[PDB]
Parts: sequence; structure tokens; C-alpha cells
Amino acid sequence: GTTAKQAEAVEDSDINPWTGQRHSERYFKILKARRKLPVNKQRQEFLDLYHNNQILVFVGETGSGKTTQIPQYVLYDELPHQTGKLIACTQPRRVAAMSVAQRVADELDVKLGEEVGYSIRFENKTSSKTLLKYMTDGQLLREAMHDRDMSRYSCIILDEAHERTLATDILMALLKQLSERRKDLKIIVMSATLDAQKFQSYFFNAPLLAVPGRTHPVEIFYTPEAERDYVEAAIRTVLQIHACEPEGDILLFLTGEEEIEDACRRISLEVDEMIRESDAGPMSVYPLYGTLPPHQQQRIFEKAPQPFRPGGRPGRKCIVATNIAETALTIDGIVYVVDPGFSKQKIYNPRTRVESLLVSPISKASAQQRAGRAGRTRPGKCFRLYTEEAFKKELIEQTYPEILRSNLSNTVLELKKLGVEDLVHFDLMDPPAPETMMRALEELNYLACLDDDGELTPLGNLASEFPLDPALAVMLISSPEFYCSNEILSITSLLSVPQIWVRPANARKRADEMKAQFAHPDGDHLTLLNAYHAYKGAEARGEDMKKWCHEHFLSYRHLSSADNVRAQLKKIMETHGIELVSTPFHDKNYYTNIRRALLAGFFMQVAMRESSNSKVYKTVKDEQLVLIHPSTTVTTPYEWVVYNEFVLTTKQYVRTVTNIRPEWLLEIAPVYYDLSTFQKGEIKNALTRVAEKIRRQQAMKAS
Ligand SMILES: Nc1ncnc2c1ncn2[C@@H]1O[C@H](COP(=O)(O)OP(=O)(O)O)[C@@H](O)[C@H]1O
Ligand code: BEF
Ligand SMILES: [Cl-]
Ligand SMILES: [Cl-]
Ligand SMILES: [Cl-]
Ligand SMILES: [Cl-]
Ligand SMILES: [Cl-]
Ligand SMILES: [Mg+2]
Repeated sequence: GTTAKQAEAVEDSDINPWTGQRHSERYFKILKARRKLPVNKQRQEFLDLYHNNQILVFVGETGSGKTTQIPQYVLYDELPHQTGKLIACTQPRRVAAMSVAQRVADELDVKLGEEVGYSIRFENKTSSKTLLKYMTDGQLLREAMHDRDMSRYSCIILDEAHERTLATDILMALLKQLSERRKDLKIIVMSATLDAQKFQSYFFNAPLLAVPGRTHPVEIFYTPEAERDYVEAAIRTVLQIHACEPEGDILLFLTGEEEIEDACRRISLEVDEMIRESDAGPMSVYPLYGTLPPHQQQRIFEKAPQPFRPGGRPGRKCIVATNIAETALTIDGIVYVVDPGFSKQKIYNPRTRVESLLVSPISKASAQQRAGRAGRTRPGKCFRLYTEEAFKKELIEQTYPEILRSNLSNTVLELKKLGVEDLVHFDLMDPPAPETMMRALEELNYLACLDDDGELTPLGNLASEFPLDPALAVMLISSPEFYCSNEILSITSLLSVPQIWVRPANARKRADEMKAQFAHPDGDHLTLLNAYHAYKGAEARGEDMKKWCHEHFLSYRHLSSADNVRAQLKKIMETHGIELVSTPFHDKNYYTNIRRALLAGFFMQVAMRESSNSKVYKTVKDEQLVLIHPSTTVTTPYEWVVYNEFVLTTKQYVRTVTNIRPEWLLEIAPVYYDLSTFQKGEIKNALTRVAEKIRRQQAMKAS
């Protein structure tokens, strides 16, 4: 219908065709620079491929013009169809969606929020005029829960699709299904660091449009030898650039909040020393991480300070960021990128069902994306703080997908809320193994989160609101029925983080002496509760909690994580009308209530002692032979125990163990422990004798 040549004549017009206003002089200066971008040379090739194909794979270099120009090309092409629909472009980070939408609003000569806008979690900067909306992929996924056919959008552009986050992979699977349902919906998948053929084959052998060329080069520099202290090498590199290199701002990639703020303190102190001793320029230092407020995140676009004198050494800006700034951003003024090659990446412990963060080496794709923050408006340089051979042989090509590094049972419940019926045949790009998916569906059905037809129950919908492994969420939801919901709230939070115990090899006797203060002989779960209670009591006394945790050989990081999780879980209970209850401590049933309440989440992790004096236990699930882990505080374990973690070393253990009574299993999980259909064996015979001894006693007193 409309060619690239026809659209360019409308772009050259004195009048804005979207608003009716006169085009500003800033618009024409930007348009002049935009047409020199590498993607503009293949605009008609894009439009021809967009007309004749439903799904398109787009590859071009960092800064070539993918995120800014391609949605504007679609916008000029899509308007005469009069659909009243929107164009969606998903960014990985909130700061990318806000920054790009402001830039494209300037490029279209419109006001941000009116014709170009953004939509993030707590801010919908859109209106009825909005035709192009940049957003996070999590925001589009939240919209798909209420609108499964994506009815507000005519084109959905999945940007930075190489990242393979949980939201990106799920969006790609939903949009692949929707493309067979909705032929009036276009899909564009783009990145600079993409496995193009893998993405093409996944999207029904979609065509590839590859744009070559760069606006400006990025020179890559490697170190001649490996260096362990990457923070020290990062700070040294930043100061060496400020002392010797010409004008240009620095972007430094670090891994977390505490590491960044400490490095920002160290860089500023050394800069203050270089100023008074060497006539160096001023350098402003900006931190950037996800927990920063957005107005303080936006400060990274501020101009570098002026030099101290005419002809003096240049003033400079140093941004110290996580991988929140790894992709999409155009920070004008940046010339230098420092890449230590590390990031906090999510791992999943399958034995504890705990997601946590681990400082890990980055992928080759991530290193190319970090370098691509330079070379956008001027030439750039990237200092990789690792050898060239380490780049070529030690870094993986792409980071492993998040769905294979996450709690799959949490993912299944979210997919049910998104309307996925068949989980076994849900076509993800890199699906989990069918045994792993069937294991998650089996556990969720036994936990009554999915019914026997696979459909979501009200308990499973409520459990999915909690940022927890679903067995922990079921235990928390069920805890008012055991009159100990305040203590289960604490235990659930502690079980959602890694273990708090710190036992260094040179001070293991002192660590055991501190642990014995919290030891409860009837359960490791109560020992965990005592340690958190002592942590909160010392915090209420105004004590240095980093010092307190160090002197008590506890992890301040995991304890403060659990305390922060406990506040989040307490809001969700109060929101959904779930009472916060405690039994008085001197009540005779105080501890038995908490040990009973554990079985509402963990009735499938139960072991029975084999003989009268044996140390060997047999698990209810899969009949494994185990010992009680020697780190337990349970000095005399009962015949029946509940456990948190299966441990496979040179011996097989169950860790985090609490004494239970076997009649509690029949009371709390009677469907799972239905003896009329239970698996035959020594475990069933023992539970049969327990049920018979209950029946013998109730028939006696009734007579
Ligand atoms: N905020 C901005 N300020 C100045 N120039 C910008 C800005 N955003 C984008 N540009 C220019 O437009 C180019 C293309 O940016 P963008 O479309 O985001 O690229 P891509 O997504 O392909 O990496 C940049 O390399 C730069 O030259
Ligand atoms: F590929 Be670009 F840097 F978003
Ligand atoms: Cl974000
Ligand atoms: Cl968001
Ligand atoms: Cl001074
Ligand atoms: Cl972050
Ligand atoms: Cl009950
Ligand atoms: Mg982009």
C-alpha cells in the first residue's frame, strides 16, 4: 500500500500527520540523523517482508536502529487500516522502556504519553491517542492474563529476545499459539545477539531480515592475563581512563547493589585524590540498580561536569550499573565501557526448592550487548577485564534460559492463569524435560493446587499470588487452621532462602556453640524459628546486625532476605483475608501446632524409621533409604519425621528434620494417605496399625 518512498515524503512534511501541528526544527535535525542509520537502507526490504509474512525475525547490530526506527516504520505502514489497535515493543528493563519511548516521542515530534507512550507496572504513561507503546515483557504478560488474544495490539515486537527470560519465553510461546488464532496480528522478533536460525525455525520457519553495518565502531580491548579481583581491576581501569584517555563518559558493569555503592565510594575517593595531586578533571559517579527509585535511575542521563579550567582535563561521568544497562539504552556521551564479565544470575536448588542469585560469568551475547552501549552516537571503546582466549573459549554463547533455572511448579500455575490447557505439549523454545513437567504437575495435583483434570483450583490460584514454592504457599495459607500463622509466616520465609547457618572450617566449634543457643530438640524447623526470633530481638535492641550475624555464625544476607520476604508475604495474607494468629507460648500445644502445620505443605516429604533402634529411615516418596542429617538438632528422632531437603552425598540424608506423629498424616492429608488406595508395604502397614489403634480407642470409649 505505502512504500518507504511515500512515507519519507510524509515525514518531510511541514505538518505532523499524527497531531496536525507544525513539525519542529528539532524533528528535522533528528530525522536527518535517523536516515543515516543502517536499518534505513533496508526499510523497503523490511516493509516487503512485513507485508508478506506474519512473523519476522530481525537482526542488526547494536545501535543500528532496531528499537527506534522499526516500530515507526510499522506505524507509518499500519495507520490507514483503521484498526484502532496498538503497536507493542517489549524491553527487558523499565528504564529502557521509559528512555526509548521518550526518544521515539521526540523522533515522531509528539508528546510522551500521547502518541508514543510507555507502560510499566506502576505507571501507565499512555492515553487514547497512543499508537506505539514501549513496555516490559512482564507488563505485556500481565495484560495477556486478562486478554489472551492480545486484542489491543495489531503488531507485537519482541525486542532483545536473546535474553531468554521467563517472561520472554512464555510470551514467545503464547504468541506462537496466537498467530494461528489471529491472522490479523503481526509479530516481530529482534535482537543484535540472536541465534537467528533457532528463532526462525521456532516461529514456523519465519524469514530473517539481517541488517549489516555499524554507525560507529567499538574497539574491544582485552587484558593480557587473568585477574581475580574484578572489582579492583574495574576501579583501576575507571581511574586510568579518567587520568589518560580523551573526553568521554564511562559505563561500568558490576553485579549488585552493595558492590556498586562500595565501588562508587572508592572511585570518588580516588578521583578526589587525583584532582588535588594531578590536575585531573572532575568526575561524577552515578549508581544504577533495580531497587533504585526511578527518579534516581534517571539521573544517569545527566551531563558530565565541565572541566575545571579552559583547556583543562575533561570532566567526566562514570555510571556504575548492573545489567539493567546491558541492553537497549542510548546514553549519549558514553565512550568507554568497562566489562568485568560478571553478573548475578538466578539458580534453582532442586533439593531445597529455592531460587537465589549467584555471581556468574556472562555470556558472549551479554559481552557484546555491554560493548554496544558505546558506539552509538560517537566511536567507543570497551575494556573487557579478561583475556581474548577467555572470551573465545570460556564464555558460553547464550545464557541458559530462565525457565530451566526456575521453580517449574511456580511457572505452571502462572501458565494456568494465562489460559494454557495442555502443559505437557506447551511449545516452549527450550522446554523442560517431560519428566520434569510431569513431576511439577504431579506435585501440584497432590498439593490440591490443580484438580485431577489439570485445572487450577482456588487454592492453586491463591498460592500463585505468593512468591514462594507452592508447597510453602499451601503451608502458609493453611496455617490459621493450626493457630500458628505468625510462626509459619516466619518459617516459610526462611525456607524460601538458602540456609542461614555459617560453619567455617577454621571456626566450626564456635559456630556450633552459637547454634546450640537456638537448638530445639523436636525440630530443625523450630531451630530456624529461634534463630530468626533472636535476629529480630537483637535488631529491636538497635544492635549492628552484620556484626550480630557474624558473631552468631549466621548469614546476614539470607536472614535479611527472609525478613524482607516475610513482610511481602504478610501483605498478601492481609490482602486476601488470611488471619494472622499466634498461640501463647506457654500453651501446652504451642510447639505441636507448628509441627502439625508443617505437614500441610510437606506431607509428601515424610520418612519412617525401619526398625526399633535403626538409624535408617524410608521416605514416603519413592521409598528411599536415608539417614537423619548429622546437622540436626533433633537429638532423639521419632519413628516418623518430616523433612525439607533430600541430600545426596556419599550417603543419602534428609536435612531440616522435625518430629511428627503418624496420625497427623491421616488427619492433614487424608486424600494422599488414603489407605484404601495407598501403595502396599511397610509404610502402609504402619499407618494401618495407627488407624486401627485410633479405631480401637474410639470404639472403646464409645462403649
Ligand atoms: N536518546 C538518544 N539520544 C541520541 N541519539 C539516540 C538516542 N536514542 C537513539 N539514538 C540514536 O539512534 C541510534 C539507534 O538507536 P536504537 O534504535 O535504540 O538502536 P538499536 O536498538 O538498534 O540498538 C543510536 O545508536 C543513536 O545514534
Ligand atoms: F541492539 Be540495541 F543496542 F538495542
Ligand atoms: Cl526492570
Ligand atoms: Cl514492569
Ligand atoms: Cl577542589
Ligand atoms: Cl539490578
Ligand atoms: Cl485440619
Ligand atoms: Mg534496541
